[PDB]
Amino acid sequence: DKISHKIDIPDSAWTIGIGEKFKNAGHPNVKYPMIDDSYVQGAPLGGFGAGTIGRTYNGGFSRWHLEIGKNKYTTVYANQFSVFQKVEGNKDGVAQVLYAGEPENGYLSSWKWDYPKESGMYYALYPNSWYTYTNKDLPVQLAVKQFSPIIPYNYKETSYPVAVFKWTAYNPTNKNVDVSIMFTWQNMIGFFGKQVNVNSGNFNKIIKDKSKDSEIVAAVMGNISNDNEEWNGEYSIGVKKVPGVDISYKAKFVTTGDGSDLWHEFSKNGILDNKDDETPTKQDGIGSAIAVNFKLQPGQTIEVPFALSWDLPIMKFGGGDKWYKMYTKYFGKNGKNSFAILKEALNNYQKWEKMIDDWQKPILSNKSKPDWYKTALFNELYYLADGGTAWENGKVGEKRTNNMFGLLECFDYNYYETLDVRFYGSFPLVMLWPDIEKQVMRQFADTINVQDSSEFKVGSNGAMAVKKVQGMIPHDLGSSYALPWIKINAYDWQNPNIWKDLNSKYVLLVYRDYVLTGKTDKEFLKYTWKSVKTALDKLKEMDKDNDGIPDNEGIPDQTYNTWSMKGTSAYCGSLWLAALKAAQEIGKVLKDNEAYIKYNEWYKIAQQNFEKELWNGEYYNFDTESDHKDSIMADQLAGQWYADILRLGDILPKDHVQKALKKIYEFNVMKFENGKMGAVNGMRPDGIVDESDIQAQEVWTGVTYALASFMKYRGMTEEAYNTAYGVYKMTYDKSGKGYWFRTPEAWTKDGNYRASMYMRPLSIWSMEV
Ligand SMILES: O=[N+]([O-])c1ccc(O[C@@H]2O[C@H](CO)[C@@H](O)[C@H](O)[C@H]2F)c([N+](=O)[O-])c1
Ligand SMILES: O=[N+]([O-])c1ccc(O[C@@H]2O[C@H](CO)[C@@H](O)[C@H](O)[C@H]2F)c([N+](=O)[O-])c1
Ligand SMILES: [Ca+2]
Repeated sequence: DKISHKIDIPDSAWTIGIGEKFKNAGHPNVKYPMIDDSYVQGAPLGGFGAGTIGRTYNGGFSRWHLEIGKNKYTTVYANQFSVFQKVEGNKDGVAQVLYAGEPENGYLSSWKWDYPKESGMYYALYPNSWYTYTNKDLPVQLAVKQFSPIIPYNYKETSYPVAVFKWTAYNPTNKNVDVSIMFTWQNMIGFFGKQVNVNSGNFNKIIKDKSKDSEIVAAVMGNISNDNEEWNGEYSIGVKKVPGVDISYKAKFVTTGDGSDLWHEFSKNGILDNKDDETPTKQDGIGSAIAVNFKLQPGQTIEVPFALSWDLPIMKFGGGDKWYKMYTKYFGKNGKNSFAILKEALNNYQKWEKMIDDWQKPILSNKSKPDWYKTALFNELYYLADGGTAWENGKVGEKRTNNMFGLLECFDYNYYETLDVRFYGSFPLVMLWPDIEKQVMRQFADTINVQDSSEFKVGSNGAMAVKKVQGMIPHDLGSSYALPWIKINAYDWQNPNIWKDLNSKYVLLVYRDYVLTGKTDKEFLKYTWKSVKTALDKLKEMDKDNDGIPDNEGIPDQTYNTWSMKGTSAYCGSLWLAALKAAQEIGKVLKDNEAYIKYNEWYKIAQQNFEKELWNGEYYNFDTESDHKDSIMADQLAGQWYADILRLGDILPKDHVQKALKKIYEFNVMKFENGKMGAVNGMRPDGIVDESDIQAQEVWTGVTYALASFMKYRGMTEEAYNTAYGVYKMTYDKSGKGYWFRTPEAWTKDGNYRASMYMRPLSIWSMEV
């Protein structure tokens, strides 16, 4: 490896060998069908709300999130980079697709597949990833840096459906070598959203944009239809000329054939035919190719940028609604703008690289933090783009000031903005994209007094319930299978209108968003204040026994949706206490004296009773009425965790909080698989895991990262990082279970998982507060 020195990969990048087999991989541990796309994954490309594309460490474009809200894992084999090399003096060169695999059927059989093992590495530090190619049959060593411009405090480039591929080529040998790099791409119009004739009308055109000191050559892969539908739009690939390189292209090769129309050209001398052909296809799949060819002298380096864009302006959800995607604000809505997007990327990628470096640098440069922590911190952010992210710029045929936003819980449970989970998962948004965060919270505020008396069948018990009760915060803002932002509470397995954590978490999120954006946004507090008061007042009505605390009902009525709490729980009770303290503080800011007094009174009573009912001398009991009420819950003091972040002070005594956290580390971490796998949710006082429900026996990745942040704030530095390390290890390390770029909600002691690609572990960003 002589190419790594010519590029700048951070030491904290996650690494794996190209073509590496992973032996230890985990699988779903539930009885029902669950997504398992394997460990062959990578950092995604694509902006927020753009649709994303997962290019794996093997080189394939395989995890397709272009249909917003859907996860489709299939390798589109025509989508590749390939290389040709010929040493000056040899009669023949060699050509190789840079993919560690081959197609399953006979399409593209002419291409040179099966990039060999032990011949290159993949690196990732989201939003960047890299591949290096160090192959005994490729005298010129190559690397590529690939990324999309995901930039904190930037709502423009961050939305773009674009990727850059910045290639570096170096000749360490003593002979001249002719080199070509070729990008192939299938015209994927009709890959989704088209019910018949999936390739019909697809056609490819070549754009040559020549001006002074700029030449861009691109293929635009579109359809003859000017219809405005979810399926229609354009893909583009292309390259920017640099000194010493020539560009060639092929506008149309058949992807549903043996590929030799293209490959006979590329494998000869790495130069394509420059054949334009705008003939639309009927049944055949078609694709385009863009190549560069150059001669490298001994010791010479060259850099050349390629790019990929996709202009698919309309997202459709299963309930029938069609919306424009965010990026259309910047490029238009007609679906004929892929070249414009590509050109912007090819002309500005160096600036974008520096913007990414500028935001990553303060963390990367902090030599007090271990590299493993940085690996997880940055790479967990993959989910902000890969979580079915929806970000609208108008309903098709409808303009508003704001752009509604939603992130999925996960794909197995297809619910946008599950608030009980976003309590943990939304940290990166408040810290790095606060205008999105505040928009989402205003969406929730607007739902508070919505009443929908239509009934639904509650899946767990068969009872009928009102869809949405006035004064109750919704569990979620809909499903991609139905009507995001329009039909809320798509979750129907239980009734969200009786949950005991939604209303408190809502208030805590509101106050969090004020505090972590500088305690200056009074307008945000004003917008949300009525909903905050309503939320707390409604929750107070669920106190059955007049102890001042809402009662859990002995069935699941909070985020641990199969683990029943009864009476006063540490979890919901502590959240309630913190939410009351937050509302007091908002009351002071807004000069609402009567609210301040009321919530102060409720707080003092509830605090006294919480302590009496639950403090046992060592920790806070799980609850007051369950069979295993004395279990040690990892998340028992979630309200105090948020109170620390919100600078609300001690809601419980410092000594008792310290004792409880030490107990949790000693038991839930250190007595669970030697503290190498995170914090198990429930442990009995005898040091055996609580077996009352599956969720008690699970480590929740997002709960564990949040607990690590709580320990860190309380000065338990070693315990904090040791706790978080188990989650990092399981996700990323060779000794783990292979969950990189698909961090699950949970695993059990065997390492097997539930719900890959999960919102909650974004909570690792609470460790940066
Ligand atoms: O000059 N050539 O080497 C060559 C070879 C195959 C060619 O055509 C190829 O034929 C294969 C066998 O029917 C099909 O599977 C491919 O789809 C087609 F590209 C072409 N061509 O039509 O461009 C040229
Ligand atoms: O998920 N959301 O973004 C969202 C927002 C407002 C929503 O609700 C809307 O709220 C407005 C302001 O409170 C009211 O004027 C409308 O009557 C109501 F439809 C809903 N919803 O009714 O399901 C959902
Ligand atoms: Ca009570």
